[PDB]
Amino acid sequence: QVQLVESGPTLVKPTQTLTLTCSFSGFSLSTRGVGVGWVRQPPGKALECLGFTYWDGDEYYSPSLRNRVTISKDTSKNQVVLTLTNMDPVDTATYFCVHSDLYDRGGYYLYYFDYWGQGTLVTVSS
Amino acid sequence: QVQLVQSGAEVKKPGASVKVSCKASGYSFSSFGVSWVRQAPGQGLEWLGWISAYNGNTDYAQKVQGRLTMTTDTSTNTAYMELRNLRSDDTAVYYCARDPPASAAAMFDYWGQGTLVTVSS
Amino acid sequence: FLGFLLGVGSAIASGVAVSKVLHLEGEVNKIKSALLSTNKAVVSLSNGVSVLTSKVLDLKNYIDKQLLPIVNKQSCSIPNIETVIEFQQKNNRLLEITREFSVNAGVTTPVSTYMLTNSELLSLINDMPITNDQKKLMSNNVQIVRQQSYSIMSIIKEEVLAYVVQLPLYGVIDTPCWKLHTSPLCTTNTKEGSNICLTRTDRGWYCDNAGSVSFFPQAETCKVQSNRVFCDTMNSLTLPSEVNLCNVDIFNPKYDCKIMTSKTDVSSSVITSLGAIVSCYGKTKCTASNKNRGIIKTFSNGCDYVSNKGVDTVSVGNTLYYVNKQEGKSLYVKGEPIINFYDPLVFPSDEFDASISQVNEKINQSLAFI
Amino acid sequence: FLGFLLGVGSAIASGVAVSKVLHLEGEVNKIKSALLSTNKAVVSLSNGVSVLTSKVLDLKNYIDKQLLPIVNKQSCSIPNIETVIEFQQKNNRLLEITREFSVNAGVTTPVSTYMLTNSELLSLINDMPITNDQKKLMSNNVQIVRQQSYSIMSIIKEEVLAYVVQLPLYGVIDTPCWKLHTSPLCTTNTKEGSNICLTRTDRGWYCDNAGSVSFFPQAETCKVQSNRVFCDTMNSLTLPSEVNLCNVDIFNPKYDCKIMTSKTDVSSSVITSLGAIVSCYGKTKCTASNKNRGIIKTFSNGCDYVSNKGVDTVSVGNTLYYVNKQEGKSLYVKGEPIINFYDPLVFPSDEFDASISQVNEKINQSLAFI
Amino acid sequence: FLGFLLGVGSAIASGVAVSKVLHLEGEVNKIKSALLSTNKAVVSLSNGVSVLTSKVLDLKNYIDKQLLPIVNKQSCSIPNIETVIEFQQKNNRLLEITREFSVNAGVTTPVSTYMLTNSELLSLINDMPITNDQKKLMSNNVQIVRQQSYSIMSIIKEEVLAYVVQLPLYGVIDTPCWKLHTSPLCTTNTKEGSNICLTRTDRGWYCDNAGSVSFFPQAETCKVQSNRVFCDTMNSLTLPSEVNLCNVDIFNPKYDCKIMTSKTDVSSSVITSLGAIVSCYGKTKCTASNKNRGIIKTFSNGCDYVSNKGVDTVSVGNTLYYVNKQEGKSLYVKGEPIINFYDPLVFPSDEFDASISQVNEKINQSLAFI
Amino acid sequence: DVVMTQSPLSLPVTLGQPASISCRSSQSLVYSDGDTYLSWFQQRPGQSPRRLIYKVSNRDSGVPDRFSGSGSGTDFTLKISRVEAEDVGVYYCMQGTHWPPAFGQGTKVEIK
Amino acid sequence: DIRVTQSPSSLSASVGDRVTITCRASQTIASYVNWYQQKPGRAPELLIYAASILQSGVPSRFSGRGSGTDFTLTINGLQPEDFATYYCQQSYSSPWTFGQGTKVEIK
Amino acid sequence: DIRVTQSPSSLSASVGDRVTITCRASQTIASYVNWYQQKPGRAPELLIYAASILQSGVPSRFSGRGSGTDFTLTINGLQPEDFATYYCQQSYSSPWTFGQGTKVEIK
Amino acid sequence: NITEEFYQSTCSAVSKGYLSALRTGWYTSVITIELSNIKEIKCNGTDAKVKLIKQELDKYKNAVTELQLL
Amino acid sequence: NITEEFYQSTCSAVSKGYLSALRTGWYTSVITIELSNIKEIKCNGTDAKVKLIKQELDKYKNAVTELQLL
Amino acid sequence: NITEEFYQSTCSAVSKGYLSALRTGWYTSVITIELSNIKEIKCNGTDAKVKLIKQELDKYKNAVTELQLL
Repeated sequence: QVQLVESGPTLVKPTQTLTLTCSFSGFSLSTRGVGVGWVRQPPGKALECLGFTYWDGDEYYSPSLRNRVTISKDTSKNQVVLTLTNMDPVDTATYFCVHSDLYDRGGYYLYYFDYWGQGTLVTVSS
Repeated sequence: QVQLVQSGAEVKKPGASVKVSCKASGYSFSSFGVSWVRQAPGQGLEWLGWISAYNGNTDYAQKVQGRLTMTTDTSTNTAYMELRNLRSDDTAVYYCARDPPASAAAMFDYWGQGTLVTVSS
Repeated sequence: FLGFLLGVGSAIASGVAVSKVLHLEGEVNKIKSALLSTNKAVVSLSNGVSVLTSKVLDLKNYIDKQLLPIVNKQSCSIPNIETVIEFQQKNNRLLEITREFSVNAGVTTPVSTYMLTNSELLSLINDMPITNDQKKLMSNNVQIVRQQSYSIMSIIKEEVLAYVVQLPLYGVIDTPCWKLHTSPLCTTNTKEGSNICLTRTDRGWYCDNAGSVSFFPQAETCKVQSNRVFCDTMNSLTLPSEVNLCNVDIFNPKYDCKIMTSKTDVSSSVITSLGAIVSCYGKTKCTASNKNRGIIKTFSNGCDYVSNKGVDTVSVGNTLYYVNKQEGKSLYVKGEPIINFYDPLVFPSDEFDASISQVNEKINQSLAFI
Repeated sequence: FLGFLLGVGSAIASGVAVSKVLHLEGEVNKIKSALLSTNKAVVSLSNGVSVLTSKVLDLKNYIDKQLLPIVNKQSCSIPNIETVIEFQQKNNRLLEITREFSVNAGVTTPVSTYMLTNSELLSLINDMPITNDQKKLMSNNVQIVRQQSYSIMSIIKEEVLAYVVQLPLYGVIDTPCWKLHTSPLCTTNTKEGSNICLTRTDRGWYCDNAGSVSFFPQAETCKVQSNRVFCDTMNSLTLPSEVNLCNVDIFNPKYDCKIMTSKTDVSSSVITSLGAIVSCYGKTKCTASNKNRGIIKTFSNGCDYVSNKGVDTVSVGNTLYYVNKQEGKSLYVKGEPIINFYDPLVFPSDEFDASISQVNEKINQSLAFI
Repeated sequence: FLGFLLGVGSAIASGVAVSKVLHLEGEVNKIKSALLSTNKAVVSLSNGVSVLTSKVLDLKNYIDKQLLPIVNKQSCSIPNIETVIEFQQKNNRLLEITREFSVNAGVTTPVSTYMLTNSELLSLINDMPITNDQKKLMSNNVQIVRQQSYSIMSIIKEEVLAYVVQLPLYGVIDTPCWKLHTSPLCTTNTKEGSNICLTRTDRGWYCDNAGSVSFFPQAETCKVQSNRVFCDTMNSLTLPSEVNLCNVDIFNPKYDCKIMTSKTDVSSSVITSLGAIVSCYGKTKCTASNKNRGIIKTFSNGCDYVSNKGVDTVSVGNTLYYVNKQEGKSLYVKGEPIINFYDPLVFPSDEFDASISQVNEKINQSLAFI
Repeated sequence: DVVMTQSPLSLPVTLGQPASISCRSSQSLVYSDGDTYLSWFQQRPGQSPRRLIYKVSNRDSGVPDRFSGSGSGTDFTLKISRVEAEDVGVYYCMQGTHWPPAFGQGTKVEIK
Repeated sequence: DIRVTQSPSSLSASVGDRVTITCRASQTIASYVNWYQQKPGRAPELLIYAASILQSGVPSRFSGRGSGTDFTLTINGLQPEDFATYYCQQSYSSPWTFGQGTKVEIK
Repeated sequence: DIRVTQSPSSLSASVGDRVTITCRASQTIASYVNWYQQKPGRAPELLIYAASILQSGVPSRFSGRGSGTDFTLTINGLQPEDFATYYCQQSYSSPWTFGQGTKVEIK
Repeated sequence: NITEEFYQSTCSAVSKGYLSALRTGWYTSVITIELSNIKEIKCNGTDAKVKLIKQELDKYKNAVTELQLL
Repeated sequence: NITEEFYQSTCSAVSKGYLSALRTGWYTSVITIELSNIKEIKCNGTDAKVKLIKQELDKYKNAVTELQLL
Repeated sequence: NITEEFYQSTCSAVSKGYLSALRTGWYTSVITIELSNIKEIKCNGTDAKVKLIKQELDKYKNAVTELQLL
């Protein structure tokens, strides 16, 4: 079965660099359609995507912060690495590792978010 | 020479179900079909149902419909006929007669030696 | 436009392959022996193929029963006129069969009623060893089965005439299909000769097939009955599923969408399934109208679309196109046309079959030359 | 050659639009009620269209009067053979109608005699609400009316069979027309691979329409009976009146004449209406001859034209073309061929659809690169 | 692919030329005078042509002998039903003649049985002033004679109905012929968009003719009956005998072989006469199989060929092609594909009709620009 | 559906004499593809049946030439030229033209 | 960017009622909308796969419809566990933006 | 280069026998093979035009067959004057190489 | 009278003097054929002309059924 | 006997061994059908066979008139 | 239900909602027509119906011979 567990620090001093490691099992990143990324949710606010790694090596980010968020993937080590620098108090959010699959048929190319990890809380505090 | 070797005699209780096998030898079974016919003692011969080993089409006599189901296993060159919910008057010998693989004129060229299925109290 | 990318497959290859086997010495005897007791039997030929053989007309029995006592004697008894007219009625089918074979040199398409009547076609199409859904599709749409079938003259010898009918097999059912229509997208500046145009060349049908998209570049060949699209995989391309991405982002990097370019800004209209695309350019006057209310819309220069609701005819210049009054919901997606993003001084307008990647790399090479 | 510039208009759109309306619930009752007292009446349908409806065959009356007393009884009275043969003649038209519909998948073209007889076609073609000149033209040339018409299956229910015939409407009469024929013009130097060619791609019919010129790029589609040119505006382009300037000055700045270029100097001939254009190149031997006098002319290398007077056949290489023996005056305009003005070192010979302006600007860009 | 290089010759030019002469006053009288004693005589017309003229049906004699005593009187004697059915049988040929002429507007092709029965066609074949070998070829293959023939309505006046049938003349017999099949040859690197392709555009039939090679670019038009290739020189090119050198050295300097280029590496198959060419590219799975043994071969990326021995079907992607089962020996010439010799950074992939010399000089010009 | 009546319910025979069996039909057996399909089978006591006549007046392979069929349309008759010890049994006529195929009453032949 | 906002922000309903959440896009898009239901203190779950097709593994009571600017999610047969926040996601063009969500509340 | 060598180098035969000289190429070529017969102290003479077609002006007894890798020359009805050396030439690609030849000998 | 002119400068020839008959629009007419409501024929006579009538009615009914399939 | 060769170097295959039947020229023959000079039928009988003859002659005359229109 | 969408950005429209009926393979069936072995007709009667039978048999034999030519 698909499993998606996040692990990393929960308290990080501001202006430094925060990193997250997502461990996954039951699926291969190189399988067609499979992609993994990150969706964060500030408390009392809406969700927002950060960036996605795809099976064929494509990569993009949200243009509002694309110069600040970078994700590297390691299929051999079965790990997904998320990096983000210049920690702002507004960045305090619950970061969810997310699995993705594409609706191939019917003429669509729709990347939905079917399996969601439990999510970890990161608090920017002094 | 082509012969149709059938199963042996069976004795069962009323209300149960039978399976009668009619093994075919000497020809490509997928190119033809088998029609089962009932022959009660002291009675004429009645056509029960046609099944083709080529396309799997089925046809049944109106008096027998619903209770009758045939399955053909061409990988073993043997065709089975299953009769569920036997009644008292179904004590008979069951003959298998070869037929064309499509809806066309009946042949009945080769006949099996028979299978005496008797149901008694 | 992409019809030149197909491979040249011989459609009658299976029928002529079966026909060649029947020419071999002894095969007609096997056909007669297998069909001796029944009207339909599967015959195993020398090639190892097993083909269902059916007998559709026996004029030998009619002649040998009724005409031999009459015309094969010296003192001919006078036949009744009913026998004469019955003989013409029975022999008319064979006369039309031979006439069609004479005109078409033994390969006829579509399969006419004389090649195979509809009752015999339905019986034979039910007798195929196929799934029940395929049989239902074939039985409900026998006319397209006729339109996609060939009848091949095979042999005439040993009192046996044989021709091999070649029915289609529809191996794909109920996968989603969509048709892509395309019109020239051009600039709208007032100067006559500065206009540049762009037309997607991948117009035609698309249908899902086993994790890939079967692209049919010739839309006119594919038949459409109501909601169902009857196509042929022989004249089709196989494409990756990234081909769907062209309809939402033509500049996507996963699949280069195919376009052609020119500078001939002609005012033309493309009648779609549920509307009309009109591309009015230059000094041409283009309008869409209702049959009762008169003119209801006037198109400005550029690419524009009108729904089939209310509109009954559309006029572009001196030619009038009628729109399809099919029921269905139509959507207009607002967006900036892609032709405005190109520099007119370096736009390559000499491509008959190109792609977005080819045009982009040619523009980059032209800028590198500068 | 410019057939790819047309817009894809559905010809049967009007007929299938009328057919779809007849499928709506209650419209068949209106068709039956309006034709209840007369053979021909205009009906008001749900869509708001008003279509003339006509009854061309009533087998129901024949059957219910003559055959029901015979076959709908237990003690059948023996019918005469005249009744049987009369049934065959009357029912034969419906048999051919159904056969054509089954073979053609519900849309037939051209309209055969069984779809509409010539007398009924003339009656319906006079009964249109159109001008008298249109009626005179359309009645005098009914064969091209048949070839430009469709018969669409619409409904069969409630003892009523209906199909919508779709006759053409000739909205333009007696404007002058002219056909442009083109042959490749090539250099004549002895070296095999240094030759360059130029062919005007705008060959086809032209006809005036309300201050513009309708260009028909597919000449084979347009029918010609005597002096009259029957064309279809649906597969035509609309062009400004400057298109006539190409025939007197191909280098005019008002309208860029369309040409294609290559380097394959092949010897070919184009049979015109009143002559023949022969373009003999390389080592090919080309001659024009009289059927009685033998060879009367030998063509040197280049583009040459031979009149219809005296000449009956023309031979170019191993291919023999027969010239049209239509009566008419032919004129030869002497002039320097335009291909000699181009520099062979910079001539762009890779265009399938270009113009004089495109070739000139490409030559200018190539000179700027140097 | 080279179908656009043909010259536009009017096929019906000879028939309409003979037809126009018959319209003149006095010519029909001369036709009646020449056939006054015999069924077939050569008539010298105003143009000076001498054409064999034949009479195939005389309904005038039948009517004037049998119908005039019956229907041309007040007290009509009751005719027998045999007379009525014989009238129908005799007049049916004219009814189908008029129906075909009305549908086709006086020019019908191919010549049907109603235009000319096979007995009359064979008689007219034997009565031509031609060599015995030509007569034997024409008589043994009358079907292609029908498909390469036109029937042109000429006159109906002075109780005479005349139409000019236009039979082919096969002036070339038993010269060797060969068909060139072509499939796209492309690179096989794993990157999707770096692939380049090359396809020889000169596919089609070739036949020797008087020291030159008649190249027929449209293979579908040429008919094939057994070992004989029936072609038309009207839609043919004349080429030097150096065209044979392309099939053993495509880089020869005597004749530049014609190719097209692109970057759309599509998986396609070309069913040849005795085998199949499969060009499997990208991630497509292509296999050749036996109808009994299942999959027997799997094709790697590139250009590959499979013989028809053992193989009965071939599958490329989702498209299935059947191979021809003709008997004959097939050869495989191993060699390095020519596409590997080109530099991918400078390969010109925008040509729809080019040659090896054009591609080489374009590569040289691109290297000179660097 | 169709029903056949096999008229000679009993067959008392003398050795060397011929015997005829007829079975009428309620409809014409001419199929649209024009052959009449009625077949005759022989069943030995305690043995499997075997086809003798496959179409009217047509003799099956391996069957001796003594058995011969006759008739057309709706009246069919099987004629045995000579009766022997190996001909004792019951005979069935069967029509293949219409669904369902039907069989006769199973008339028995007994040597006197 | 193509922003999506949901008009009903804090709608309240009881068991047995019908709830329709409307998500509106800034411009016309054909489908390419996803619906996620997030329980408090838990990760969200996919419910609507695309416009008018259900995701596998969720109760059949949920149903979707919508094309163009306005998309509506129809819930039939509300349960006490259905108290959660529903989000609509736009994906027709990058970047993928999420709506503010509908904080459904039970009476 | 496409090398051609002949397997029988010094075959011997008598009058009335059949002689078949086999010439094998390094790779597959279709026809484009020529056969020359060289008498001792005399110039060679062309006998075989291409595979299975004869040169005009030579005795009809000679016949050829073969395509692909192996080409064979069939000689029927040997004469005393036929004592000579036969050579195989390939012409499918430049340069044109000649085989080592078959020194036929008479008994 | 048709006149034709050849231009040596452009290797093209125009044939002028023709008159147009261009189709600009469509006229749609509904053509009706009334069909009989025969359900089934109950005749059982063996006369040859009755058989001919039955055959003609059978092919007529098959044609009607085939049009209904369309 | 047809022999086919495949060239891996150019991905093309030649099928050689055929014999030509190329049409080089045309032969034109004039076919004549003699038609009757019937002006009009004056028969007024009500017999069914006379009606059949009149119908066949009427479609014959319509065919002649249509060819005269052409 | 068929829905159609127009894209102004690419001047193209997709009509989706259709169901496929793609032909992937071929099924070959052998159809036989049994022909009579008539050699020649020896009747010499002058009756009109016998002449009609002879004419129809002659065109039937011509059709058989023509198929043999093919």
